[PDB]
Amino acid sequence: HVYNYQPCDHPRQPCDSSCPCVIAQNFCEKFCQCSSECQNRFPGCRCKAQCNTKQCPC
Amino acid sequence: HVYNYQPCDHPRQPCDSSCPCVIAQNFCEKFCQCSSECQNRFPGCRCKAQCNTKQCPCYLAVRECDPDLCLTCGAADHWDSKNVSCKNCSIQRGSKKHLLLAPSDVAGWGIFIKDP
Ligand SMILES: [Zn+2]
Ligand SMILES: [Zn+2]
Ligand SMILES: [Zn+2]
Ligand SMILES: [Zn+2]
Ligand SMILES: [Zn+2]
Ligand SMILES: [Zn+2]
Ligand SMILES: [Zn+2]
Ligand SMILES: [Zn+2]
Ligand SMILES: [Zn+2]
Ligand SMILES: [Zn+2]
Ligand SMILES: [Zn+2]
Repeated sequence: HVYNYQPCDHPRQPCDSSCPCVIAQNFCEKFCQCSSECQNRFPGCRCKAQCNTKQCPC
Repeated sequence: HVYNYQPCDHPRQPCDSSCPCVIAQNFCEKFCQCSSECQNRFPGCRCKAQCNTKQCPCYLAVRECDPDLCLTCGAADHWDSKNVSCKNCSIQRGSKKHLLLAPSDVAGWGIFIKDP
C-alpha cells in the first residue's frame, strides 16, 4: 500500500485525516507546508552511528 | 486501550494475531518466551545519549529504555553509579528528586521540591 510522497499544502487545516500525507499513510517531511511540529512529521533519529540496525527508527 | 503486559508463552506458534502481546497491542519484551527475532519484540534504541527527545523510539513510544536492549544510550552502563547518560531511564533506576512534606498552601498536606 506504499504511495508516493507528495508534500502537503493545506493551510489553516491540521495534518490529520485530511492531509494527503496522512491519507497516503506517509510521514510528513521537511518539504511539507505543515507546521514544524506536525503530528505526522517523521522525527529524526539520534543514533550514535551506523543506523543500520533495527534499533534506528529511520 | 492500554493493557497490562503479560509475557507470551505460546511455543510452536508465531507471535501473530494469537499471542497475548499481539492481541493486547503490546510489544513483546525480553520476558516473552517467543523467539529472539519476534516481529512484535520492541527493538533497543541506539540513541547517543539523553533519549528524551521524540526521536528516540523508546521515548517516542512512551517507554523507558530497557537496560538489556538499549546499550548505547547508557541505560545499561553505570548501573551502580548515578547521572546516567540516558534520561528515559529514571523510573526504572529510581533516581527521584528530593521531595519535602509541609502543609499545603491550598489544602491539607503538600509535597515541596528541595532543589530546582
Ligand atoms: Zn499535511
Ligand atoms: Zn505532509
Ligand atoms: Zn504535516
Ligand atoms: Zn536517521
Ligand atoms: Zn539512526
Ligand atoms: Zn507471544
Ligand atoms: Zn510476548
Ligand atoms: Zn513475541
Ligand atoms: Zn533512545
Ligand atoms: Zn532505549
Ligand atoms: Zn535511553
